[PDB]
Amino acid sequence: DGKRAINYQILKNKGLTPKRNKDNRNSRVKKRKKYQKAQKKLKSVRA
Amino acid sequence: GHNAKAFAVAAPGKMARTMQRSSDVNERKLHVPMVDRTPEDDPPPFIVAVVGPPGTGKTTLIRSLVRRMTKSTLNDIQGPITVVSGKHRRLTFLECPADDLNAMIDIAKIADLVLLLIDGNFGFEMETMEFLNIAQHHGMPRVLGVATHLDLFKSQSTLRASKKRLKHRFWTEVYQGAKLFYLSGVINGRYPDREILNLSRFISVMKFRPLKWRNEHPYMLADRFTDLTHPELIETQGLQIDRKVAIYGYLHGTPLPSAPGTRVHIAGVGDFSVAQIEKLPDPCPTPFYQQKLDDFERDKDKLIYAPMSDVYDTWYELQKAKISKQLEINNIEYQEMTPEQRQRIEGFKAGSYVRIVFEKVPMEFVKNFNPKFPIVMGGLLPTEIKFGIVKARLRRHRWHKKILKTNDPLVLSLGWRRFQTLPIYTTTDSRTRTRMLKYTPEHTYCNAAFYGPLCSPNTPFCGVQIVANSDTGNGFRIAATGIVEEIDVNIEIVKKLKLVGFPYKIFKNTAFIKDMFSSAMEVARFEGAQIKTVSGIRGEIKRALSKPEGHYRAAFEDKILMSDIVILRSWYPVRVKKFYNPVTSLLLKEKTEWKGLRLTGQIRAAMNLE
Amino acid sequence: KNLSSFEKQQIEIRKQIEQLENEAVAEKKWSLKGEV
RNA sequence: CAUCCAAGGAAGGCAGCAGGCGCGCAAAUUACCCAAUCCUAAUUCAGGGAGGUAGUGACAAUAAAUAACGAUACAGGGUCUUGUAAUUGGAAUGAGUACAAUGUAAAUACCUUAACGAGGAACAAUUGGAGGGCAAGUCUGGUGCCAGCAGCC
RNA sequence: UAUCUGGUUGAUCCUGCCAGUAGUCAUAUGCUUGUCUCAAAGAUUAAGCCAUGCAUGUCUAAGUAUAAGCAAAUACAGU
Ligand SMILES: Nc1nc2c(ncn2[C@@H]2O[C@H](COP(=O)(O)OP(=O)(O)OP(=O)(O)O)[C@@H](O)[C@H]2O)c(=O)[nH]1
Ligand SMILES: [Mg+2]
Repeated sequence: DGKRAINYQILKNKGLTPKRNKDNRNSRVKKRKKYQKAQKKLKSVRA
Repeated sequence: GHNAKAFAVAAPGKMARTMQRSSDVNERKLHVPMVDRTPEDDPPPFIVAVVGPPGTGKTTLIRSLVRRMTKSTLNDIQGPITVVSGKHRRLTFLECPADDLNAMIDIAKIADLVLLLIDGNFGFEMETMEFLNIAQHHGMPRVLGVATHLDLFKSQSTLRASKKRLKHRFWTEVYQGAKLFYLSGVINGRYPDREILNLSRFISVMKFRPLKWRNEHPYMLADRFTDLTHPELIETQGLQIDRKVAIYGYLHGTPLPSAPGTRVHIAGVGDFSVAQIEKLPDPCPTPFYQQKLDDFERDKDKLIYAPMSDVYDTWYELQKAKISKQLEINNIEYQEMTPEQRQRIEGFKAGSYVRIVFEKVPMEFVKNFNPKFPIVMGGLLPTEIKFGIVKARLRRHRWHKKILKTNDPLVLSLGWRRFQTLPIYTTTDSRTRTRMLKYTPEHTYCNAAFYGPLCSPNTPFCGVQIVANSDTGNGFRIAATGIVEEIDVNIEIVKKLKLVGFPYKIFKNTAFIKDMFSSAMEVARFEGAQIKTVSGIRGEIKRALSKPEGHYRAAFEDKILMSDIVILRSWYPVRVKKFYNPVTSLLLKEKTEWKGLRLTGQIRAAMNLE
Repeated sequence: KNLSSFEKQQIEIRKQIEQLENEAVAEKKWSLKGEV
């Protein structure tokens, strides 16, 4: 059809926001890998 | 006098919070004072322009509005149509040609109320966004949203969610809390009575804002069109001599003076000087005007006039009071003096039905004339009749996909005028000189110089690319937003240029250099300059050899290597182009596509070379 | 048969457009370039 | 204060429910129904913007999605334990769409469910800040000036 | 269980103020805003002004029926 449809850039309207990771959507996975790096550090220092 | 202890209250905290909130409410009322310049006796009809996508049904909307406010169904609507509401109000409806951007821009410049309509089942479209950006940049009128095609939804959940999404997108584009109307069906060629009643009720009690641009420049909405030439003059000299044309309409904004020969701009046509003007009696008067007339000597069905179609305390308060008191002194010295000299020295204030007539008018404004495109007349300040170069600031529009390029055509609207220019984009070398930019920055602002008619400082403008409706695609059309900084004739634009050259004989701390120049006088003119090698050693030029044509001798601080290449750094002054092309979009046989200069990529794809 | 004012205005605008497009599509001047 | 007109006269009171004005800078629907709770009458039956239902700006408040399990190559702790990857394998599911049924005065929605619906999970999470205080940079580049060294690096 | 740190000092101490971090049945505003349940909404400034529509009517076997009202006990008898 000849109807000029909307664009995703101009519909959701998130301009100049910094590009964040996939893991910033869910807090559970981010805290999972944060605790996992913490226990890796603890296992590295408690040898 | 007395004690502050005795005049105290029973509750401190309630006073504190209510007084803070009341102070916030009171400072919410503050504004920047300007002048209204609107008549009090007979105000002109408010212009209601309906804007939307092509097949979304604006004709049914204006038809239903006219039918509800006149109890008379009318068909075959074209051009502006005038209706009277209440005892004082009059509204002139105008339908926007959906495909064209030119008359669309003129409508956004002119209209006081804009009914913006969106297909509910489809969603927002590019025309709505483009009109909203044009209206926002040129001075935002009162925008009222209406959504149609809501009977196509088969579920109430999708309908409510889509209504919420459209309402919140509208609240992003327009002020938050703005109310928009939801139109159900088209069951009898028109909308349901309750929604049309609420549309009529909202616009019968609303008040408008004094825009900056409307209150100094007189403007005019043309309602009918007539060509006045003798048929024998048509027959004898070949039907092609430019004509005398008289056009009718309503004046708004500013009194346009009663002296003949005042300069006039017609959007999409050009620039003329008006031959004669006069004030015809108003053909659609308000009823209150009719009881006033009958009271001077002491309209049951003709509420439609469509000739185009067929049948102190605060600083803000004291400045507003100052504006009001000089306005009322001007009014009272106007009231005590004879009406002929009133007409002579004020010159046709707004609300007057005015017939004007020009001479020397081209054919295509008359021959290819159509009732479906609006005609806009505009008075001209003297500063807008002078030409020159203008230095403004602009950005790439945040929804335009591609950046602009230096020395490429841009069709920009400024003031009442719309024209195609060849701007040059410059940045600054940190407030030292004007660095010439070859491209447009992606997210910042660059200054731009271009040739055109002059205007007042701090005047917004808006640029677009080619306006032909064929090769639009899914892309966005707005390309440049900003204001004008200053007007001038000449500015220093500087392009860095390094001339290249090679060595051929190497002495100690002295070289023999060739291959930048071809004459001895070229070297003799540039003596004393400093040339720099690619490697990075320093030096300068010394003398020009006579017998060789271009070989010369130069000095260096160190021994130059054979493969080292010298360059001389100069600052060449470039100049703007003096191309001024009015769009003349109303002077075409189709008026849906106008092509002037094309882009560099467009012509490169047209003739197939990189 | 005979030329109108609009016709001559549009043909002079058109030849100016053609000259400008021919100048633009051609190679740029040496003074309008870098490291020449 | 303020409405109507034939100029003699008549009529008015939203601090009830909607809704509008009160600044040219703004904020709920002029919706449905007496099914529930009760009230009124001559009265089981009629009436009720009282009241209930749905719509509407994140008032406030509760629970909670945006992923889970692997195989391969490097980096490890070093023969059993993890990270990285424009690598890969199948499972599971609801945000939406929707016959049906329930729900309801009739609906919308919730609860239930035949079918569609996921690799960039694009079915595309945000708001701020970084020597301190009460956390997270002895990270990088660019700009204005200097009668400081060199002189256009 | 009950959130303070500095400056105002070269230190020791009053007193007010300032800068900072954090909590808010606090006012205003901004950005973002997928699901379930729930329920607040013209007091703050003006008990300022109101277009239009509705918001109080009511009948049993049992007060009055000649409706030239409607369908089927010559005093009426249903609705
Ligand atoms: N389903 C539905 N159809 C509508 C609605 N409104 C308008 N239409 C239909 O859409 C058709 C197209 O609109 P038009 O009457 O042509 O008005 P327009 O927007 O000016 O379109 P053009 O005249 O072609 O420029 C009409 O014939 C209507 O029947 C609506 O709200 N719902
Ligand atoms: Mg139409």
